[PDB]
Amino acid sequence: KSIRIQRGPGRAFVTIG
Repeated sequence: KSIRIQRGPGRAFVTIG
């Protein structure tokens, strides 16, 4: 389980695993 979520203007969310 390894997620990749970013926050802030022009930021997208991602998830891996």
